[PDB]
Amino acid sequence: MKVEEILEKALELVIPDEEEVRKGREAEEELRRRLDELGVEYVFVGSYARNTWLKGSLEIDVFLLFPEEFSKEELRERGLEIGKAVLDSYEIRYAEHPYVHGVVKGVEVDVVPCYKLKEPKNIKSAVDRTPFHHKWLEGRIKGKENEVRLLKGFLKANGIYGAEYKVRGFSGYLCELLIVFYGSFLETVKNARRWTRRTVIDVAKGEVRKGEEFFVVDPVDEKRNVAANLSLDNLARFVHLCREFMEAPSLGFFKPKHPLEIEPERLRKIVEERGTAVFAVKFRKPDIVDDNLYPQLERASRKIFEFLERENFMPLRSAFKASEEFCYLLFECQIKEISRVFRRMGPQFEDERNVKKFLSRNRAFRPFIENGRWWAFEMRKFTTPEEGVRSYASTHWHTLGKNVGESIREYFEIISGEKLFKEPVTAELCEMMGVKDSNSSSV
RNA sequence: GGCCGCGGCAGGUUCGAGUCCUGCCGCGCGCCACC
Ligand SMILES: Nc1ncnc2c1ncn2[C@@H]1O[C@H](COP(=O)(O)CP(=O)(O)OP(=O)(O)O)[C@@H](O)[C@H]1O
Ligand SMILES: [Mg+2]
Repeated sequence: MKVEEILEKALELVIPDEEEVRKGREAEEELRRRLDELGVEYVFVGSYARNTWLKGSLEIDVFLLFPEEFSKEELRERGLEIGKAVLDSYEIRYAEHPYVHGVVKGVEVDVVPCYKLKEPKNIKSAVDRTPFHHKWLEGRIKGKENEVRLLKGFLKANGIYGAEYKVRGFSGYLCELLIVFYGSFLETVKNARRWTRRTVIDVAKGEVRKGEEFFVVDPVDEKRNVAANLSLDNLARFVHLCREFMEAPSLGFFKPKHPLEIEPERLRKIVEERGTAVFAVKFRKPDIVDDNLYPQLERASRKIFEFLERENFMPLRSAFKASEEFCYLLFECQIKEISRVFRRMGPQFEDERNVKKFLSRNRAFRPFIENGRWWAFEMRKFTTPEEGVRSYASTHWHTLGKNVGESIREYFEIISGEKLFKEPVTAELCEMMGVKDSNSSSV
């Protein structure tokens, strides 16, 4: 359990076994075979072309390079055409930039179209940097392949690996750049401890400077932030892990933790013990790609959260879950119930024109003077968070994100109490409430 | 699809809204995710 003895045992988890590598090379051999027959200009990129892919996470990426003059429509129609021709079984589901996800001799293959650029300054597609990424990295990353795998494994084990909106973490390319800049996994951990939200890491200049935000400058484009989608919270979650790790190294930092089945009874006691209002918004999952869904669940969850605050229900945290058929928006509030009366502010006693208008309004109770101005008692239209959210989600469905809001329009329901705990949201609830010992890394 | 802006224009809430909530339109090949 010394710092180096643990990195040894951890390499056994992040390094692909030779049986998997062989499967990769065989699929690569057949992939090159089919591509050459089509006479298309291509290149192998990604974690496979640099031998930095994690054990069990084998995926081959193949870029097809087309002329610059090609329309975005022409890039798509030709890219997919080649893709489908090369893959055994394929599947086309993307958010913006078209590509073909499929299989070849049993390995994951992605056939991505892009523009054959010279100098990637003002890229035309979103992925035009990826070939230049590989050209820059192949010569510098050599020998350090396992140092990347330790970092990728360290992050993946703590659920902050991936730049996708489902994660808002560290892209696989960002990890490689960090190894080139620090030299080893251990040197990234040591230094990361003293990162701040202002940290700038310009790899191309071998410099660390201060800035407006966290910013890892892309060697290929000095305007591009490689860590653009890394949330501030996930940045923090990473820094915290590094301080903990150096303070007390362990193999558990590389073991993937998984949720535990919590009894609906134990959960009922925890919420009762807290005396909070725990409820969820349930609706049909819109049939869209994850990268459109999660930004919208974030928005919807926030709009309702903000609503609960200004309505004085004092919300603690928000959360959401996406099962296969349904989406859930969870909320916890300190106020299970509020009074119906509240005090609305009136005008100062001086200017009677406004006061006369104010006191003319028919109210159930008599208004009063306080510290020099008039006040009135008025009634709330709802007295619980559940009743409030029912109203907001009903009327303001449209502001909760395009697809989520339209799905909430057609149907939603507020689930509370024991009926909630029987829903696929236990894991999310335990995280939200800070429930202890609802996780394990047992194999 | 989400996000950040420069503008706006109306509508709602209110004694009172450039200031809180909402809708619509313009313009930055604006940024990010899908590799
Ligand atoms: N969000 C992002 N930011 C910067 N570059 C990205 C990126 N997503 C993809 N890329 C580029 O596309 C290449 C491969 O992308 P992916 O296959 O999706 C992850 P990877 O690099 O293969 O690591 P991984 O297989 O361990 O997940 C990367 O080398 C990178 O150059
Ligand atoms: Mg890959």
